[PDB]
Amino acid sequence: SAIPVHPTPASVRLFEILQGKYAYVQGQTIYANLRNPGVFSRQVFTHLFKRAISHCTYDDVLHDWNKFEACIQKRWASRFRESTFESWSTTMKLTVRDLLTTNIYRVLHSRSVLSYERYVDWICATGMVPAVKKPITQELHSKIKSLRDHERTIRSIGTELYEATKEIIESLNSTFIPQFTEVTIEYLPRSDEYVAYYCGRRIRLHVLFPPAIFAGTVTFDSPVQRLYQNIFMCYRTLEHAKICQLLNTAPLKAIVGDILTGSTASAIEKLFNSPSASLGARVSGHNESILNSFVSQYIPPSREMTKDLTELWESELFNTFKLTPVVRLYVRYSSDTISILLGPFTYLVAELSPVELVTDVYATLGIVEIIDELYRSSRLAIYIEDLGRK
Amino acid sequence: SAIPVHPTPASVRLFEILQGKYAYVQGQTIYANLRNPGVFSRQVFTHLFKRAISHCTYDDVLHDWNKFEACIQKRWASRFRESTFESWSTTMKLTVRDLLTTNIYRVLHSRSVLSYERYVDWICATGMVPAVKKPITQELHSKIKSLRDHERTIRSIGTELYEATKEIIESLNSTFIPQFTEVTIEYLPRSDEYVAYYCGRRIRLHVLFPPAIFAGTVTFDSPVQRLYQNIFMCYRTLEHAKICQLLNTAPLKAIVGDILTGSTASAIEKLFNSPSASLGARVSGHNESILNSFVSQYIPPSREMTKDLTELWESELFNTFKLTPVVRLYVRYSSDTISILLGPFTYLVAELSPVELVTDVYATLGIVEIIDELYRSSRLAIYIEDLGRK
Amino acid sequence: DILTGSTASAIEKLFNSPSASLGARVSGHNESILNSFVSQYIPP
Repeated sequence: SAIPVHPTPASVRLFEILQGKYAYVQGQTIYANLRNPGVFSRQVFTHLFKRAISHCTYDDVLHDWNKFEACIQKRWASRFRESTFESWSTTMKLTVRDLLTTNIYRVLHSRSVLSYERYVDWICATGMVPAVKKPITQELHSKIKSLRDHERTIRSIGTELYEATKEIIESLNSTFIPQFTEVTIEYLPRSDEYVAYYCGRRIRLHVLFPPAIFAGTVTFDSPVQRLYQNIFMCYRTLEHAKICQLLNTAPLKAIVGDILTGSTASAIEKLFNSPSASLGARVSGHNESILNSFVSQYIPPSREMTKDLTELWESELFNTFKLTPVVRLYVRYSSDTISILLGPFTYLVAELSPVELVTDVYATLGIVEIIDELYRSSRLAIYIEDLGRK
Repeated sequence: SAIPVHPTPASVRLFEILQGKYAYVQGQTIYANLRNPGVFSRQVFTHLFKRAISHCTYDDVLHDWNKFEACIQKRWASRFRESTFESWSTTMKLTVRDLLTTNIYRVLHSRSVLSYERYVDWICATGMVPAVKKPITQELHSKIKSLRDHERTIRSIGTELYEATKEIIESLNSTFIPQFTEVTIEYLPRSDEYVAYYCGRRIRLHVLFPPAIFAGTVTFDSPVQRLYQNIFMCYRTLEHAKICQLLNTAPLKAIVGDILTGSTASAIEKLFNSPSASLGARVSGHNESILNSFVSQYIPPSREMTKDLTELWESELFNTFKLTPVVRLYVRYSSDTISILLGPFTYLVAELSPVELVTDVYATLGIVEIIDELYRSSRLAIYIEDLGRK
Repeated sequence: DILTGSTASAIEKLFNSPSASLGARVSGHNESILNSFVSQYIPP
């Protein structure tokens, strides 16, 4: 009256292939390229930054420029203004850049419970994602006070940033994805749905590509499910090649009825006497007689299979996710893989309603130009140019 | 008096070939490139956006520019206007861009019942499409209220967007395409038509390429139906190659009448004694005698077949759908595949009467320039230029 | 069970099947063979 899905041997083997146990080949090492936390943290960095600079207005900047110019002029005529302005501008830019990033980094690289890497291992090789709601403890609640630790245009930004970082913490520390064991998924024929059990308790479960069930089996809609059949035809011949090599090693055959770095004169006297120096085969049912016999060596070709799997992996992962190589030197996210892999994670699993998705160009640049670009098209930037041209 | 079509073994095998069970080759991994949801969601994004900006008029923009310029001038002579205008313009552009996309994305990436991917699996390998009408529940009806949660030119856009997103939701959540099982298709000779049964009930069924029936069989008009004959001639020789390799493995033959990572000195002593070290063949009807005998090894060529299927797949899918590669690096939709695969889905299956089809250029660009282009040729854009040149 | 198998039972199964030899008989119950040959030809 209920058929099991996840704790099945086929599924666990499908999971172990991802760790690398059966036939690891030079093509599979692209999987660890869309698995880095990476891009995710490049998205958060953009929401906190933006928000902050969105607070300044046309009043405080005007008043502060008034005060600063007044002070410098009080210190000690068509060139004076143009000479003093280009210092104030750069000073403001660098003070903002020094204020924000050192606080953002601590929030990024600290400990968290929600792990992006345990999300991809569920999409590939299964198709569906379990989740668990967790209560926010006070041991992280006390960290908010530690997080709490003349120009007004800086005085506001601090508070808005303090408030923006408030919600993201309580959101990042409230969902837990049990990695591989102790989670059970099951199918119910009557009123057909899918259920999930975590240490004897019903929890959430999101389905993205329903596995077809033809009353005998289960088959997922997963990039690994398709390659499951070639990988084993390769791993079962790597194991036969070796059986063929360990039999064509005796120097002479018949039909009957301390070494790597050694002394090279004792090694030989040792090997010439071992029982690994001949081979004796007997074929007789105690009454039969042999009528002919032959000999030859055959060694299956095991070095071309592993040259095919490389292209197979590279193509099956370049198509299904739309990764674009640059020239091969560097492989990176493209505006399509962003959507497919971060839609159902930002808006569906995590309750990160205000966060957008990251632009395709902000996903492969360095930070030095990301800071510049974000500072360029922000409301603070366009007021200073208005101030410059009187 | 009625001949069955779908639950037939031939058909189910034709369906399983698409999942990858018989001979998966490097060419087949183009099929998963026209199967992504992808382009479909790039179409919706264009109808909601456009509609919204279509609402503004020549009145509100004029009055709001009046108010804004009045305020800024009240703050504190041929350069003043030209200096203040280029700030208002960009401010309006970015506020619109920040308003619309964050609401569109939530509607796009949320849950829905109508699945584009279960449409292609019906076109290819069968030719016809079943469908089921579903009632719109109230659990999504309550989500419309959650969806409900100074310049007038923003105040209108919000309402028109709220109304545009209204109909698309109730349209997207009202059609269900049963994937593979529990749907039965049948042919009636008298008054010849095609009928569909879903858990004991007649439903819709759309035919796009009628299968020819020559009174013995059924044959669909499907790209997989043609390749059905080569795929099996290949998969039935991959299985014979292996039978030939597992017989040419004994080191010596006659005619009668813990290993991969081991100790390399115990492995040998184990293998030299196993019954896998010889081969004994007997050919005698208890009274016959052998008159001659020979020996040789033949291993069928199984590495060139799978080099032919690759080109066969690539061509059979490049021609039948008109996909254009860019240089191979990237494969993408072309103005012809758009028509052939999204006509009968937007206007025939789904009742999406107002939606157009997507332009061939808006289907391979990123979002950063799509937003720009859509904002360029819209009625709002052409009023601001009119305002600029007095 | 052959393509993805145990490679130690597959062999013990194949070595005993009747697909391991070939026996040809050419005699009209009274004829005798005078010579014989062997070769493989695979059409292009």
